Amino acid sequence: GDKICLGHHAVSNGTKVNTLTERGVEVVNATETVERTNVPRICSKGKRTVDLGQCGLLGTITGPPQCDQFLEFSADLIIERREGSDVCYPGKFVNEEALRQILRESGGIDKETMGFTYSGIRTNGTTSACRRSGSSFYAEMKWLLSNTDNAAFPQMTKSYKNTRKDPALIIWGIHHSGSTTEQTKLYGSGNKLITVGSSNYQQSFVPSPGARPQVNGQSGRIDFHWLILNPNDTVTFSFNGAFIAPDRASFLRGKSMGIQSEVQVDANCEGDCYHSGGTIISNLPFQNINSRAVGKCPRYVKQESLLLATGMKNVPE
Amino acid sequence: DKICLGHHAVSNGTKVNTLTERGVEVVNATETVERTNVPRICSKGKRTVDLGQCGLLGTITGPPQCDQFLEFSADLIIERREGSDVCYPGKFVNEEALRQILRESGGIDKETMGFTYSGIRTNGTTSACRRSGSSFYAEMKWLLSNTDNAAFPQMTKSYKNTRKDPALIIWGIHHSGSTTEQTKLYGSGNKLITVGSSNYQQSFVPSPGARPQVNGQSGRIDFHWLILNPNDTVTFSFNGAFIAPDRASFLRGKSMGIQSEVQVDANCEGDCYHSGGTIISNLPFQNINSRAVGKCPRYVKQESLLLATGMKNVPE
Amino acid sequence: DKICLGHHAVSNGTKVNTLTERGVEVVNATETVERTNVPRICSKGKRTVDLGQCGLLGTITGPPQCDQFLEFSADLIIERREGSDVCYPGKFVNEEALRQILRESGGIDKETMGFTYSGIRTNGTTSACRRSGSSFYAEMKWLLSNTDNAAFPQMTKSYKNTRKDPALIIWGIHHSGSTTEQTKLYGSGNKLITVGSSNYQQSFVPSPGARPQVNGQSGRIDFHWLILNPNDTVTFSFNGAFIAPDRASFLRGKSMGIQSEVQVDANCEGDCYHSGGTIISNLPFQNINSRAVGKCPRYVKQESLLLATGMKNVPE
Amino acid sequence: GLFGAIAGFIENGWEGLIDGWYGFRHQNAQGEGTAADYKSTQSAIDQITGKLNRLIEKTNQQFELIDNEFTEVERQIGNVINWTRDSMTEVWSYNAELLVAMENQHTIDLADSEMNKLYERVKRQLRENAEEDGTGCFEIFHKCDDDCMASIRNNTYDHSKYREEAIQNR
Amino acid sequence: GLFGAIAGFIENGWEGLIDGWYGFRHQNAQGEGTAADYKSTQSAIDQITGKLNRLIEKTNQQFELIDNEFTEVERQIGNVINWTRDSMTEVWSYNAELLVAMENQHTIDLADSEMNKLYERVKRQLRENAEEDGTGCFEIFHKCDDDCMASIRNNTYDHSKYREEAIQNRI
Amino acid sequence: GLFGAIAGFIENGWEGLIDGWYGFRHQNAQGEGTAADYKSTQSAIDQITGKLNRLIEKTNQQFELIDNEFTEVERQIGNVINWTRDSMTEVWSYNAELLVAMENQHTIDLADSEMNKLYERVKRQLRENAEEDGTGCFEIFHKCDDDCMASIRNNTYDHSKYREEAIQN
Ligand SMILES: *[C@@H]1O[C@H](CO)[C@@H](O[C@@H]2O[C@H](CO)[C@@H](O)[C@H](O)[C@H]2NC(C)=O)[C@H](O)[C@H]1NC(C)=O
Ligand SMILES: *[C@@H]1O[C@H](CO)[C@@H](O)[C@H](O)[C@H]1NC(C)=O
Ligand SMILES: *[C@@H]1O[C@H](CO)[C@@H](O)[C@H](O)[C@H]1NC(C)=O
Ligand SMILES: *[C@@H]1O[C@H](CO)[C@@H](O)[C@H](O)[C@H]1NC(C)=O
Ligand SMILES: *[C@@H]1O[C@H](CO)[C@@H](O)[C@H](O)[C@H]1NC(C)=O
Ligand SMILES: *[C@@H]1O[C@H](CO)[C@@H](O)[C@H](O)[C@H]1NC(C)=O
Ligand SMILES: *[C@@H]1O[C@H](CO)[C@@H](O)[C@H](O)[C@H]1NC(C)=O
Ligand SMILES: *[C@@H]1O[C@H](CO)[C@@H](O)[C@H](O)[C@H]1NC(C)=O
Ligand SMILES: *[C@@H]1O[C@H](CO)[C@@H](O)[C@H](O)[C@H]1NC(C)=O
Ligand SMILES: *[C@@H]1O[C@H](CO)[C@@H](O)[C@H](O)[C@H]1NC(C)=O
Ligand SMILES: *[C@@H]1O[C@H](CO)[C@@H](O)[C@H](O)[C@H]1NC(C)=O
Ligand SMILES: *[C@H]1O[C@H](CO)[C@@H](O)[C@H](O)[C@H]1NC(C)=O
Repeated sequence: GDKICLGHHAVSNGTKVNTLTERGVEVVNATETVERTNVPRICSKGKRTVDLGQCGLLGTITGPPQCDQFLEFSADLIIERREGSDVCYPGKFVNEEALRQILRESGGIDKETMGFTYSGIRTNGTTSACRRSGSSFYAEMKWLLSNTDNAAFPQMTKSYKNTRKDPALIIWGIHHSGSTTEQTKLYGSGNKLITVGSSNYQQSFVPSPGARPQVNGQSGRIDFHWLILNPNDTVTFSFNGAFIAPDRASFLRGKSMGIQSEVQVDANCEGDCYHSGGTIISNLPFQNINSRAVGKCPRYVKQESLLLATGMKNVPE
Repeated sequence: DKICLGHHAVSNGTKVNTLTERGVEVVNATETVERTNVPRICSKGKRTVDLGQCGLLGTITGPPQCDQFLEFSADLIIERREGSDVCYPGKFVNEEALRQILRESGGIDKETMGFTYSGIRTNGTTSACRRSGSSFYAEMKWLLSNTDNAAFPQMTKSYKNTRKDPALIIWGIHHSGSTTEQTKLYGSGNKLITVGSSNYQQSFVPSPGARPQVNGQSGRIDFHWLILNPNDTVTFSFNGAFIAPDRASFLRGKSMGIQSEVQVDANCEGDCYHSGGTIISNLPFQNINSRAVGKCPRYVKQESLLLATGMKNVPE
Repeated sequence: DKICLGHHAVSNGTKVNTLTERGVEVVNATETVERTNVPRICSKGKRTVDLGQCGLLGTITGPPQCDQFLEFSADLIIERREGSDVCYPGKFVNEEALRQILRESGGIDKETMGFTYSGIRTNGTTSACRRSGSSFYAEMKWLLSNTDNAAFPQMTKSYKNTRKDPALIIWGIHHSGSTTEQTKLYGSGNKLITVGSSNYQQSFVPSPGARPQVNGQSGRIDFHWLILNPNDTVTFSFNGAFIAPDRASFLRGKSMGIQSEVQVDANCEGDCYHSGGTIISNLPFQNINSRAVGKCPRYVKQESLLLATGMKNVPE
Repeated sequence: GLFGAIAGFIENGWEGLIDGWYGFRHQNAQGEGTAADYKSTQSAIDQITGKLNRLIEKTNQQFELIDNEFTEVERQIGNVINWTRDSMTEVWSYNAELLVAMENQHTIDLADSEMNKLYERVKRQLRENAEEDGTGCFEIFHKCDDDCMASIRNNTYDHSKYREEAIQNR
Repeated sequence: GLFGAIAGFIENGWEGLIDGWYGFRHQNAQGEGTAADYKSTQSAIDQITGKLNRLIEKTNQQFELIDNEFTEVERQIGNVINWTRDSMTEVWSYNAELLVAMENQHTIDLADSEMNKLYERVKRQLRENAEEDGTGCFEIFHKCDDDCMASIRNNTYDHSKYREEAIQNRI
Repeated sequence: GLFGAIAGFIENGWEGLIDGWYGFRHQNAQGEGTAADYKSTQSAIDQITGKLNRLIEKTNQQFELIDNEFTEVERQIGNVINWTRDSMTEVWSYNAELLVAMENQHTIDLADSEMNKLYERVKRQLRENAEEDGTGCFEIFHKCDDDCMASIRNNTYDHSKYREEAIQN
């Protein structure tokens, strides 16, 4: 008698996958679902990239010499480096990380004058710690000094209204002198007090002059503070010394992504997911490369591999 | 000759998605993501307090706008954008934690702290809290030297929480508009306030000096707060610049607090709120507002996800 | 003549849930949520240190209660509710972050900071830390002026972390009970302490003045801390009111820290702990305590979720 | 598509069949008659409703504001709150689209299954007195009247009553 | 319910059948005999165990306290910690109930499937020498003895040995 | 293993069958011939691709740094950030392994299903002119030539043309 037989295909060496029900069941063809391949570069093709180099992101606001090329940049993608420094004259930013986070997503910054002018004080205090050609200072700030050494610094009030349509970023510094003598030399004697107010902000500051070790040959410190001024609100500063005034306000330009990286930039590859050691370029839904990747990333998972069957149960002889 | 079995079908069915295919037409399908907002606060059956011009934190200290809310009860507390915590200019230190406590309080019940005072004033007022002429925070006492420039004595006041639930305690530090003004109010010399309990310990120095005028005042008051556990004692010590609490607050029970821009409606029943109304729905998910609170469907990205309730639809 | 195949069945099976129906009886089913607590801390095979009356933060500064814990080793650290960080009254600034570092430390190993001092006292004590008569924190030195009222010199001390792992550094600011007392201890005039490294920069001014007595003391000490990276240097500068560290701390390895109210048991093996004991289980989920730590089944709302291990049960 | 019935070897469905999901269309001497099956229509519907009641469930779980739409919270904790909330939106959105895709697969295959359970049952009833043509039909190899149909429908049709008759005719 | 076998056209199960999930009950000249199938019982059980081993798994993942039961943390960070922990409890609870419902669906339908694989196989063995009555039974149209049953059981029953016999016996 | 076809009553697959997943091997008078079925091969492949396109999807969802690899953030918020990120990694890892296990179950059973749909269909074509032997084969009870095979393949084989012939046998 005659016969006809139907049947399915098979290959000699298939791949093991996992099921609800069994482990390492061989199938005909299977495909990988977890990204394991890194590109050891920052793939920036088609993106306005600013690599901050020796400039610290926070420096772009206040303007130490090493940030001179970055006072007014534009970017879709901002790259911080480990050598980056925010500061010439020793000091710190209060609430630095929140500020970095704002700046990373800013699209870059556009600077506008605060329109302050000053009577019967100095405006041009400098230091050998910010070297441009001889002593200088933060480019966006003014070190306000008594008219002569020891002189009384007047009670001052300066105010600024955000007339633009977007929120403004406002910085100022408090100077902590290396000695009490130095304070009174710069600003005259007596208690100093700085206040800063708006409709959503209210704080006051007293310098603490006195001895710190020398850092960059300075015993004083400057502490920067900041705030966002909403359209149509006004900042008011009041102060009788020890106050580092802003000369320019900063406006955020648009939208961007900020990353910290240790690797070269590459304008030839296209990527949207970044970490310190490169770019994750992939279509897969998951990745096991770096749990701290940012951008538009496959989700990070523990497992090194998860294979998705694309074939049937594979049966040989 | 024959009998044939078969299934039903409709002429225009609905597209859904499967593990396997996209936009496969089925007979009947149903929506699973809520897209419909009710542009009102649905408060039927709930004890509602809508704070209006009163700021939640005002309920504690008691500026004139909050006079009707010093001792309220609520299941549902509604904050408004016009709400103000303050008459005399100043801020609350750690305001958001305090808001969060107050929103879930079920309202507050006030008890006297039982302080009395010798050989000082107790009744300092300001034209910034207007009741009929100058007044002050209703729950606080502005403590002043007996006469202008006089020495304010070193004082200690302490309060024990003898009730069975934790007490909320407030006080303020006054930052005068000038040093002169400080010494006028409190006498000359360094001022120091300390506040201690078994789980708390902090000290405060005022910073007198020039601020712009806000509500015609150059000084500022800063409020600070703590929770006093049943049976613990707060102790304040101070030689001026100190705004004393007259009453402690006790939380009444349980409530929900929301911030809203829309009217209240006691006719519709809802348990999921956002600034723009109520989400009333049985569906498991919602695409209306990622910040909704209460008992809400889970927020999702997608505008729509249809669940098949029918079979494969195959027409002629 | 006939042959019939068929499946087994039991007279009383168990209800489970499916995608499709609720309470469908099956032959055999198994539980998936842990409900069973072991009211003890299962520490078999683990180097355990139970801190008792010593507070975790005490192990750093060294009040008398913590004398046996200045230099411990552990895989598992047990805090108790009676634990106390402090002899002389005061607090740690940023205490919780410091607890969190200490809990996972594997214990601590102490190294001298190599400070020596000229023309001051080094041996200030207090009746609040009792060893045999007045004493002080064992890892700290209370620096005093040479005689009462004398000027305390402007000092600078610095320490470089030359080891290969990060060092924990602690110091305190003393707030005296009165201004007289401050000047008695440290001489008159403004006091300022600064503390710098490459990743740290802060300055401190004491606030002398009246606090209630706690343990018969009106002054307070506030402890502050930092991590010093290998090869970095801390520098302290100060002209009084400064409590100096004598020893830095190095983290030993890795550990788990838990807070508990129950006994230790070195007979049972467990890797998931909470304040009321150990969760010992293979099941993927648990309904015992949402705050368990270690390697734990995931916490869920439900008291029970049964997994069918049998077939659909149909009886006579 | 799992079982082969719906959109498989049955060519399509009947837009005239208002009163059920599954039913019968017959042709014999007397006339042509249609009536929908209850026992299996009920059966599927019941599994669909049992799906629904599971999802149209309400979470008894309450959440409060950690956030502030009127005075923004400080920016660092603001950013942690937002990042977490966005991470949950990812999880829920994935869960939502997954649950719905999967339930749909299953609902469709639930339907294929019940059809192909009506079939295989009727087939079993008729033993050897008819044949699978393969478009979801049985050619009956004996004359049969409209009270013979109903006995197939409500499951009483006796085979060894018409056996011999229908067998020579094969 | 998927395949129609269990709780479908088989009316019920046999509470006397201790030594398997699936088996045989026969009636012939000699007597009545019951014995449970190994090959397919083993098969199902193995798929159940394989489910279990996947869930009774232990997570190697460690978590520490961010929280403090003895001195409460500051209230704002306390509230964020609580809100996140509550959000995770939502996710896990949903995942838990969903996983278990789904596995159960599948476990039940796994069983329907294996029955209806015993059936369709035996059917295939007997070719044309018997008939589907439709309650999970085969009426054999030839006399057969208890060594003929065993040969169906352990899968050796030859058809073209009893073909003609059972064929006229269908008319 | 759901339907019984693949790795069930069919003993194995054919390593020579390059041009499909499912097909035919016949034996008659003329010779022996093999050709793979298109309609059902296409069918399965299409359901697999439809799975893939759903997963090889890209999330349009952007995340930024809350964290700092260069100067560590303050330690308490650092610990909260880490605990949350670790909690998310648990959720995703569980989701990942689950999704893949489940898709695989379904892909395998998708295949069992389509085989056992080829079968049951051909069976239906041949009516009473052949028999289920039970290893995925039909013994034809009439002589048949290679143009008779093709008519089974492309679904035209008429039964009542060979009915009587194949019956006495
Ligand atoms: C507020 O309280 C003070 C303190 O008791 C009031 O008392 C007056 O004090 C003066 C001298 O300090 C005494 O001669 C009287 O006993 C008080 N005067 C009067 C008219 O009663 C003080 O008057 C109060 N101020 C206001 C505006 O009510
Ligand atoms: C195997 O699977 C991959 C991924 O789907 C696919 O691109 C490839 O074409 C397949 N190869 C074969 C020989 O089936
Ligand atoms: C800075 O400005 C002061 C005050 O106008 C001026 O007199 C002084 O010479 C300036 N110093 C330098 C170095 O330009
Ligand atoms: C902004 O505020 C000013 C003064 O407070 C008011 O007159 C007006 O409403 C606003 N002006 C503009 C240009 O937005
Ligand atoms: C379609 O689905 C809805 C939602 O479950 C159901 O209530 C309704 O009865 C269905 N409509 C029809 C016409 O069958
Ligand atoms: C309050 O304090 C006492 C004495 O310290 C303590 O023992 C007791 O538990 C408390 N009293 C009440 C009524 O709770
Ligand atoms: C502490 O040290 C000083 C400095 O030498 C010493 O003279 C003094 O007596 C000491 N005090 C005690 C109680 O040992
Ligand atoms: C630390 O830095 C110093 C700079 O004097 C250098 O000599 C040394 O190599 C460094 N030590 C280590 C252990 O890295
Ligand atoms: C966080 O996102 C919300 C919308 O969900 C936005 O309105 C708010 O301004 C954001 N907060 C911060 C701190 O960026
Ligand atoms: C958070 O929840 C815990 C219980 O999980 C509760 O005991 C604690 O008081 C809560 N903390 C805050 C800050 O609300
Ligand atoms: C948190 O985890 C990251 C990476 O997962 C680690 O590198 C970092 O040191 C940790 N931060 C803290 C504060 O423990
Ligand atoms: C359920 O009881 C059965 C039937 O006797 C037994 O085999 C099994 O041990 C039980 N289930 C589990 C998961 O142990």
